[PDB]
Amino acid sequence: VVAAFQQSGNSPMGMVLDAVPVIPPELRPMVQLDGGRFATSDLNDLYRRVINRNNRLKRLIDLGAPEIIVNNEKRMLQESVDALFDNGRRGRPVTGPGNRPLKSLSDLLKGKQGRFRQNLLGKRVDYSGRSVIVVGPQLKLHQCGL
Amino acid sequence: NNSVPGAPNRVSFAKLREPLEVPGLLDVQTDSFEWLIGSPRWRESAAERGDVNPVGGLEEVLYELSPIEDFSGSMSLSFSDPRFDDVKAPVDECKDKDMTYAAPLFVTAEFINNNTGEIKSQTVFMGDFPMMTEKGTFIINGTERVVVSQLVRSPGVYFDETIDKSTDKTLHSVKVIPSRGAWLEFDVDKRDTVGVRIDRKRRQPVTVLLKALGWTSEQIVERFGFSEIMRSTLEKDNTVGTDEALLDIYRKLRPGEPPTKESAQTLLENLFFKEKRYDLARVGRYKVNKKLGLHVGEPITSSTLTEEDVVATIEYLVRLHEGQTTMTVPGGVEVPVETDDIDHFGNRRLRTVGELIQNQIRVGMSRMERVVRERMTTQDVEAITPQTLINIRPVVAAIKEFFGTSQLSQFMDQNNPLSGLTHKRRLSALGPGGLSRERAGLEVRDVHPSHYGRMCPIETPEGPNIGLIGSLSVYARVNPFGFIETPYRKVVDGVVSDEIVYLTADEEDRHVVAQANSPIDADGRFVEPRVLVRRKAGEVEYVPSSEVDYMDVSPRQMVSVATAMIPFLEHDDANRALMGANMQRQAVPLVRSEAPLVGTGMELRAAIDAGDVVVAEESGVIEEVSADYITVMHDNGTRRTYRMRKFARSNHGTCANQCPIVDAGDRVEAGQVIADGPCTDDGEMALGKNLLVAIMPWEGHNYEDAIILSNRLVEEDVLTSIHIEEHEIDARDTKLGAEEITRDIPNISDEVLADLDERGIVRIGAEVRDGDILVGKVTPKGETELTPEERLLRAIFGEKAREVRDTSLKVPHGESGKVIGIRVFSREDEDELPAGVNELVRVYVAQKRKISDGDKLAGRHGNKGVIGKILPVEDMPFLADGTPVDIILNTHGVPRRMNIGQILETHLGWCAHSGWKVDAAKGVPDWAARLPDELLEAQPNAIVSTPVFDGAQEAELQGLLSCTLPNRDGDVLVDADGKAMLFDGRSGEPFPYPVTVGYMYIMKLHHLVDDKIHARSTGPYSMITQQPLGGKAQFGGQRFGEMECWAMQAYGAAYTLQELLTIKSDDTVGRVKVYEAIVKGENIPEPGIPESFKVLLKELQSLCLNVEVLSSDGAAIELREGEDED
Amino acid sequence: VNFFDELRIGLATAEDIRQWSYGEVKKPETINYRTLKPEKDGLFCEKIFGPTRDWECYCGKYKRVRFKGIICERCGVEVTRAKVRRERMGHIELAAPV
Amino acid sequence: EHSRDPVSLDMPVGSEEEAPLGDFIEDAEAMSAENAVIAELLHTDIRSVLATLDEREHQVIRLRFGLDDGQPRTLDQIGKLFGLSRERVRQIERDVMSKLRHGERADRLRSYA
Amino acid sequence: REVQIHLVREVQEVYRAQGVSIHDKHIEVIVRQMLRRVTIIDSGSTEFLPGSLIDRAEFEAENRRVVAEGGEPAAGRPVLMGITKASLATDSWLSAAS
Ligand SMILES: [Zn+2]
Repeated sequence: VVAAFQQSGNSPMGMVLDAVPVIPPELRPMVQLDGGRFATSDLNDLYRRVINRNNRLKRLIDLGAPEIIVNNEKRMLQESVDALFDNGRRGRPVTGPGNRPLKSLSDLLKGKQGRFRQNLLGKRVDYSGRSVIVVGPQLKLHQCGL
Repeated sequence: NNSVPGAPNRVSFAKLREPLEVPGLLDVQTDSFEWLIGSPRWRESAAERGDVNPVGGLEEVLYELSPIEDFSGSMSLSFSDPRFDDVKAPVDECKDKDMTYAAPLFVTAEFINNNTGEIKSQTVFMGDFPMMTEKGTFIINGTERVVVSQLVRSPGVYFDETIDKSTDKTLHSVKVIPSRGAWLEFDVDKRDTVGVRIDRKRRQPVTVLLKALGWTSEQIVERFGFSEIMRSTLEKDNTVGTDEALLDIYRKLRPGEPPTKESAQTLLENLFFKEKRYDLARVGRYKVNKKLGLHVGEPITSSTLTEEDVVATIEYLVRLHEGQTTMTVPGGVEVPVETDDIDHFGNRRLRTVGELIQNQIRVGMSRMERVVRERMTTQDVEAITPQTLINIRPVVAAIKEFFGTSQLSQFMDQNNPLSGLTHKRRLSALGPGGLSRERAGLEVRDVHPSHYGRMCPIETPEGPNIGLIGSLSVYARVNPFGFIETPYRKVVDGVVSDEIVYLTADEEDRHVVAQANSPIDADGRFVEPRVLVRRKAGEVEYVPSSEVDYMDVSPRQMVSVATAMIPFLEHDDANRALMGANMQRQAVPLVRSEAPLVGTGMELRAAIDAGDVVVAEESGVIEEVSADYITVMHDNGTRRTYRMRKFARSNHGTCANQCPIVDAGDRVEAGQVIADGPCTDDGEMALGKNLLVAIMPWEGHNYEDAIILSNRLVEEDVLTSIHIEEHEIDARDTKLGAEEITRDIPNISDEVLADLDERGIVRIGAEVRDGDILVGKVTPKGETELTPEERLLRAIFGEKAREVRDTSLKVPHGESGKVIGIRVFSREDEDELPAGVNELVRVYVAQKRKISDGDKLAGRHGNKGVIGKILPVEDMPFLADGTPVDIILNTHGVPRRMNIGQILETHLGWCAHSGWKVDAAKGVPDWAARLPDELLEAQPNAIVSTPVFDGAQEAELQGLLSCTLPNRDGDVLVDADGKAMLFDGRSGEPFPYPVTVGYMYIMKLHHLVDDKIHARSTGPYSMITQQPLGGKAQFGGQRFGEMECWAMQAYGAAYTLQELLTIKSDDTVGRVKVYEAIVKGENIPEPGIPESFKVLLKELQSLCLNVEVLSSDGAAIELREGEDED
Repeated sequence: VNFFDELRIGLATAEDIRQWSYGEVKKPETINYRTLKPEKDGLFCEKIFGPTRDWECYCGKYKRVRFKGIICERCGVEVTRAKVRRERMGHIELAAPV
Repeated sequence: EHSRDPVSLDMPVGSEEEAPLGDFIEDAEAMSAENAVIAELLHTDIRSVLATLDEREHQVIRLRFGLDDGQPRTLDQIGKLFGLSRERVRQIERDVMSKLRHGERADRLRSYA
Repeated sequence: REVQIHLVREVQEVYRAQGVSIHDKHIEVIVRQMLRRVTIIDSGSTEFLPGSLIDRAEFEAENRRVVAEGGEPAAGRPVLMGITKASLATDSWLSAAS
């Protein structure tokens, strides 16, 4: 590991973050499906927890709360970032309304339903169609009846 | 002997008299529910079965729960005596109005007030309980739902054992499985550290737990002095002492807690003696008592495990490990010592509708009593009344969830009456509380010698759910505990007896079971000295006729309902019969139904019990009959009218009709069939037609399982079917305004709106096609941005703003046909619509589908096929009398598949159609000695029956084929071998050799071509992935998986693969450019970068992983790019 | 064109994350409950990620494509293609390293 | 309706090949190529047609409506700005609509309706 | 060579016994990719750590070149892998992700 970093293409400072990025809204859309019911991807929920807890800490550190308060808040912030990048990696995963674990940021790449596995499954092409087949003996070897 | 009066007398080849009539086929479903609600009929039936104090389902769930305390004993609540009320509305009303067939449930709760002493009791509404219609289907939310029985491991003790490989020493392990609680695996190891593993915790020697139970060292030694391994383990244990033992148990079970003696005792009692935390149902207690022979005489009580059972278990384990064959626990009778198998149907119980609902009610009551306990311990005590205590939200929520989401509450498939009947008889194995697909090892999907008479081995889904789904046999019955019984008739002394006794798997092993086909003298004496028998464990071997103890009832005992109506099933293979059974449930009802010429006796009973046909309740004379209703005048002077539905859409689309068969002024006896539902003729199931089959390869048009059909079937509506589609749209109030269905739509010609009525919904009888407007719906867009130029145009013409959009219901692509009927639910008239909607109209459009290329046909023997060609009538080969064969089947698929039964069916079909006259002047020919005396002469178009496993023999068919009556011209067409000389339809010269001909019963499966046709030049795309998809507006693309990608790579086709993935699937700018290039003459441009990759890159960067697409010179390429076309 | 000789994946230093971002997300709000429009400087802010509808500006002063590639003073939302909403990113600047 | 808690897109729907509900959502919008051409044609056509009309009337349309600065001026308000009366605006609009429906103006603007 | 004979003979025996037939080169194209790796004991003058599997292309030629300059040769002997390990060792991270 030390040699791996010794090549020094990237410093070890990357292991600790000072600013997390947010994916564009389209990849986590907020659509209003037919019926007046709003639908959102779990990424929005996880980001809200991170942003809200961070803002509270910014307010709380300015106020001047005792040491225990700030320490607890930073613990909440670290936990929220932990859940964002991987939910269920540690501890009991954050659950949804039906006790369903939220699909964290790394859950888009892992498992059967991930970007890499989905690429294996194949992409749904256009200009196509399917139908039943029936033997036709009046065709030549290089023909097919549509 | 026809039980139903108005039966069509079909002479049958049966040679063995059946002593027991088929039981009510759907009683598996109805009896369970009758037990649940404590109906009077169930209690009356339980009186005969031999139960002194039977208790209903609800009467048990809310009786055991009561009384509920308040942790102090100063307040207690008890409820009992549950009673129902008359259903709110009949089934038909709840089906038309999209209501839920239910009845309100009232229970009598009483509050005691231990401190003061005064009591208060009154009835408490508990909710509208979904009741079960007479046919065993729940009408939930307007859709007939059927809950399939479930197979689950029986709670009890299973003395499992395993053999070590490295040591070659036997390791036994008993595994107590309760209904709810902990596991007590007493496994023995090669180390001899026989130990407990409570909750799969770290193994601890059993001596520790036994001492923690308080057993003294002297008592243990004296009792177990006959077990060497027990003594060695006792002398090898390290921890000793009851207080030390329980503390160790407390630490092991809940480590990190204060190790106090009182705490350990609470855990011990809470784990073994608490009647709520640890519990096994009455069935579990019965199994444990029978296995260990403890309290055998005592009736089932005190469900919770008792310590005397645990010590008996440890004695059983050690005694088995010694090798003893029998053991006797003191205070109980002796029982055999042997290993046990789960798959054995003695250990797999059946939880019918009553059990499933009861558990859901139990969970609901468990939640309710939690709330009432909290309220009781917190609410005021002076003026507390049960109404304010009892809550009904959790119970109603629980029951609704079960019928709305549970995997065991499935949409009753109503393809035909047989499909409905078989669905009720299903025995699902997967689902909540049962083994999943992945966890289901291959060992459980196999057949077991205990399935004989309890669960059909032939019928089961061919897909992945193979072996996890079965079906009750014809005669199978479910005992109150849940074990599936099966009738047998005992033999007192080598002589068969009339009276029967129902035996379960456990009682079968001890006794000896004969076989039905074994010959028996008229007086019951066994003619043979030895008879084939089924011994304890799947072993069959001859035995002396005196040793036999039980005999089957009929040879058809092992086959399900679907499999029981495949003639000559005794000649097919298991694979084909399995496909034959699973395709009779896919047939589609035709316009006009014809009873099969050759079919088993199960045809009639299956139709009567399926509920499709209406059967007269009491004898009477029909005063007036009409196409809509028939009224029967009873003998008591009371009138009754049988309203029968016409052209009503089933669940799966096929239509349902009930055309009366009786005539005015005709006497009808009670129980007779009055009208024929779908797939029925004169009251006997008829899923298809009779077609004159010729078995020969014809010009390759029937190559490799394809089929060739005469044009007679298309033009004479032989195989024409009706299908009903339902389209529905609703008007909901939006933020901008209220949506309204109206005849006026923006900028549409009057011709497109010609067929719309005044209300704005197409008028009945209007022929629609793919795209026409069914419902004129306009939605408001008033509070929407308006372009400055656009509202200027509005003012210029004075044109109405007309912001309202037009989301008007339209026929999805591929649908057509008349509009049989429309229903409109309006909140203005208080029709109980869902919250947020005002107008809800559903339009039914009916299309009459004929048979064309691509449709699937199939016989009863699993001989599938697809209509390769439909030749004109003159092209079909015709018999010497000008009759053209109506279908042709390839002969290369008959012997290889090994379903010779269909050939036999064809032969007997022709003999039944032509009619025969056995030569009787010189006496009965030797081959006809066994034929019933009334089967020696049959008229043309006669109907015959060959019951499964007992029917026409090979000698009999050969005899009949040589005795068929001549044609009206005076010539016999088919020769003695069943072959006939056909004339070629095209060439016109006779085929060189004779060919087989006869009538085979051909159904019409529901895998029609019209459903399976898709095409997509361009259509709607997704939102997150930007890939093709469309809901019948454009059919949607076809997946191009990885395996197809490998094929393209193997060819070396690099350009074609790039197009299939980049230009026409994801590359958005590519898709637009290519469609503009194709429409014009320009060459298709070069593809771009797939949207899938860019999404992957922009989502890999979000995890704080710097990803760069380097180029030559090690310089990053800025993937972001923007160019404005035009 | 389509020359991507190799592909490198490396740890993203905090400086890199700021470079990618087109702005900072500072509020947890997602969308207004009446106008159904992304809220200012929120998790869907049009200023940071991009305009919602093609060649709109969040104010109306630049609803026409005649003004393109122009950032508006009233709102600061670049008037450009709507699909740019699928590629632009923002960052949450934490007050305590994680 | 406000009390409703929004559904999650990641929830599988009907166990349809473990496909999240978000997969089936139809974009069915953002046809930038179509929007640009229509916007260019219609806006340019109306501007040119208004230019062919009386220039003061072109200003009236801009102010009466707000083609440039929004704020559609009412009959009285625009009369105040131009010094005219509230009743003159109706006739002015009547003249504009009549002119717009004759000549090459109709040939250009017959579409877009 | 002998292990190559064994693997081809064993696989081909399985298929022929079952009825089907496929030409050998379709199997040799696999065992080639299965067998192109050399295990090492001691580095001595090679940067890569001992016990690390290195393919002939990288090992044999580079080690010979290092011998030319003066570095002591590393000891390597043929090793055989599986169709899984052979891919994992040399596949790129894109491919190995799935
Ligand atoms: Zn602006």
